Amino acid sequence: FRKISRDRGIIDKIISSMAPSIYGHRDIKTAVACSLFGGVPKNVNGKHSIRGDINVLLLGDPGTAKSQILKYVEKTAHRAVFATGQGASAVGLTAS
Amino acid sequence: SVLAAANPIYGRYDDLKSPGDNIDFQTTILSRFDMIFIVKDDHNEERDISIANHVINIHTGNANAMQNQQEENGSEISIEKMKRYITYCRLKCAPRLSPQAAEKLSSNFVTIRKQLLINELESTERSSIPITIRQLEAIIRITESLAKLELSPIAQERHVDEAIRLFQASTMDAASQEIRRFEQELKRRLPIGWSTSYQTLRREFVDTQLALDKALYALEKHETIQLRHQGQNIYRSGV
Ligand SMILES: Nc1ncnc2c1ncn2[C@@H]1O[C@H](COP(=O)(O)OP(=O)(O)NP(=O)(O)O)[C@@H](O)[C@H]1O
Ligand SMILES: [Mg+2]
Repeated sequence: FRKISRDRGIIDKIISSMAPSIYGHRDIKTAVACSLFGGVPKNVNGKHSIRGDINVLLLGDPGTAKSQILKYVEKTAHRAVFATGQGASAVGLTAS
Repeated sequence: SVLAAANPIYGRYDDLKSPGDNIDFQTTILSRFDMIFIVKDDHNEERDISIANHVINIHTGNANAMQNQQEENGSEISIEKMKRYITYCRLKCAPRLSPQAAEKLSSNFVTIRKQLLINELESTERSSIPITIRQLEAIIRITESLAKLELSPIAQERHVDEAIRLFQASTMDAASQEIRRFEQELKRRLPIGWSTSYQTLRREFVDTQLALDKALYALEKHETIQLRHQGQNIYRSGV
């Protein structure tokens, strides 16, 4: 990891490596990469806590690999959960 | 105490829509809030630049040192000391109103009630944001709390001024929110760069009658008119 991190193109090689069997959509691959690495969560003297996670919406037409991208991210992330549409209730998403 | 946070219907406030369409809550539950703030993104560029510099100073970690300097300078106090101080104020003091404070509050109540009445007439419907005798007690509680900060055993004129100001800044501001013939008459009869003294316009329009002040509010929001000279001179400033 330390070796490959030195590469000048490493951000682009990571982004190209996101969902490699999906053609194009480099913007989606970038958004997914940013989300999957995430920001830094912060807490200002304990008096104000700030989100580090990056939330992403894939809005668009049918047959454009959006569901496949999400299944890939379920494959790749160290803790992941997947819940389609009508299959998710309010308490089934947060807590019950 | 109930502190509640909510979004309007349509999420963003949707300013050109009626408040009775934007607000989900019934007038019953709304009346139980001493202060209702309607919060809007102003989109002013100077403000947005200022907020951006501030938020960057947060995320860079500069703010960790800034708050500590502010606390040691005595311009701010910490969570812990403020928590104890709220407890101390809640246990030591419970002030009354002086007679002068009581009269100012009473006359203020009839004043805001009159404002709500005329607004309900001008919009020909009962207002969603209400002003009720329960909301007089809201200004009373706020007055007392303001005196309760300094542990003054009575509230005074100054505390009532601040309580009235806060209620005006919050609940009234929430409540605050054929003419097409008269506006083009005024555009025809007052050309660019000249002044009509207001009372003569009132006499002329009456001689043709409340459409006048709607026309002035619309034309004053636009660049076309400017209410110069203590509102006495209607000045066709713009187009
Ligand atoms: N750029 C692409 N490269 C490879 N396969 C693709 C591409 N775009 C779509 N597909 C294929 O299209 C099929 C459907 O993908 P899917 O992820 O369900 O699309 P979607 O964006 O979710 N459409 P929808 O579910 O109707 O909103 C999959 O079998 C993908 O392999
Ligand atoms: Mg899909």
